Amino acid sequence: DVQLVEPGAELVQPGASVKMSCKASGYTFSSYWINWEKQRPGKGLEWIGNIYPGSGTVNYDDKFKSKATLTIDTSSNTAYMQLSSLTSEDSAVYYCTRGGSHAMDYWGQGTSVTVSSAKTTPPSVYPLAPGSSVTLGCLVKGYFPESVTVTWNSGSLSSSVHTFPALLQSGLYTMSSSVTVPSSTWPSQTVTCSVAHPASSTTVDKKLEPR
Amino acid sequence: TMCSGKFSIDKEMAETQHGTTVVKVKYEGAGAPCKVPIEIRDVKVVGRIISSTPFAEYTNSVTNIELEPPFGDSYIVIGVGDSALTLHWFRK
Amino acid sequence: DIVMTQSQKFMSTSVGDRVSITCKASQNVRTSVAWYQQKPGQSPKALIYLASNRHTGVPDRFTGSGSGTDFTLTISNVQSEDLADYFCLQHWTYPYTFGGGTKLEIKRADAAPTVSIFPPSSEQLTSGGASVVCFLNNFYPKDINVKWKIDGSERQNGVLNSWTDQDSKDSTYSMSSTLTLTKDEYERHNSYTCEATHKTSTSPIVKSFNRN
Repeated sequence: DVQLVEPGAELVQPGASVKMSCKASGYTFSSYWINWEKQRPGKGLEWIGNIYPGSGTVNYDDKFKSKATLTIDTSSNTAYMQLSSLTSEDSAVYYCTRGGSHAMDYWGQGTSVTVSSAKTTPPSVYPLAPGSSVTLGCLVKGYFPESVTVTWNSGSLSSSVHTFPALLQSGLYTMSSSVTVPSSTWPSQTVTCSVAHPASSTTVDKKLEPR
Repeated sequence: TMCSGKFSIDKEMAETQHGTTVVKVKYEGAGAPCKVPIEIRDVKVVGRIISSTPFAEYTNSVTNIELEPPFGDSYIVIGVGDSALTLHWFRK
Repeated sequence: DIVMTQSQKFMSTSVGDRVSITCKASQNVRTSVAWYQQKPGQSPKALIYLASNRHTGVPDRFTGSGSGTDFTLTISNVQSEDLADYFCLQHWTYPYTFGGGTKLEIKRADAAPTVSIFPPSSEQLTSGGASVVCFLNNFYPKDINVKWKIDGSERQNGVLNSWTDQDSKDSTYSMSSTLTLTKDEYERHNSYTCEATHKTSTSPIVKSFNRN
């Protein structure tokens, strides 16, 4: 079972450099090429270049020649990409993939790189309780960078949950998460949203209380 | 017009992800820009050149030469005369 | 460099119907063309390798065809899960180039939104701010209008709207509308209204509240 583990997200300063990893497992690593792609939001995919574990053979797309450095650690079955002298053009989702003469087959989860000199801010978590079914919510306001996760009743409450895309207000993110529970289960049962912000190392649990 | 000088190896023959080979050659002769003389011999193979008719754009210039070498033992000849570069390749 | 031209930017198809996502190569790439499926907020999944060959664990609904410059991905018997971004890639020569992408929407029976208004929490009011949230949940089509009213008078300043991607299961959309105003401004008004306008009704669905 092929698995390319990529760190979820990375916050980088403008002008600084980043090193991201792609941890392969589940196959003979030293016998397949590794690929790296770039994905800017709402935009298409771009091929950065490729590496060969069993030779150290590198191919770069000229567009990325001065920017990307593709190294490999066979002892840790990890592939690496170092992006240098960062600019806002570099804020994108970076993918790693296995290669063959069939090309990309198994893609990793992608690192969402964010280029900004801005300070990491933990969010304010506000419960949304109203004044057949009862919709409740939580308001994850003013946090940097992305992302946050909103968990309802330790994850038991799902498939009734809508998680809304984060919007910007004066350089800080704001997002909302909805939940829909049958009118009988609230306030009779405890409904809690567990907001997690890995960057700030926070986790805020808020109890949805009536009135 | 054909190049008539020394072509040295910049980066050696290497198999690509897409099952082809690439050579990076430095041109040390004159008459550049000029067509790079490329021969694929067996143990003379035709149309196994993937690259768009390679040229040495200026003296000291490096050129990527993509080939589809035949299976097994092959020989690539880069250039002409006793300064020609014969390269032995093996394809599995 | 080779340019993969995936002209079809958006495509809507009802479950069970057939869709043909085209891709055009700038030059003869032979059959070195792969197709990928990218479901919202997920990694791309390999569907077709070498123009016509289906991968392991890919339904027989997915079909690849063509050679040279014209390549097509065909999804017969469209499913609710098929909701993704589809893209071609050439691996004929370096650099490997990708198609523009084709966002596939799944057509379904019109669903009315489920509107819910929420006043600012006492926690937010203590920090000097006031956000009034509105959830317009599970609707079809994606096209909807959200209007805010403060004591009868319309408001657009301070309003932020966010749409979710189409649902993998029910094929509906959801939207959050947030009016952000000062504690002071909020405390200077009583009736907060939110008017959802969707094709499902002639009368816009109106959810409101009064500070008293």
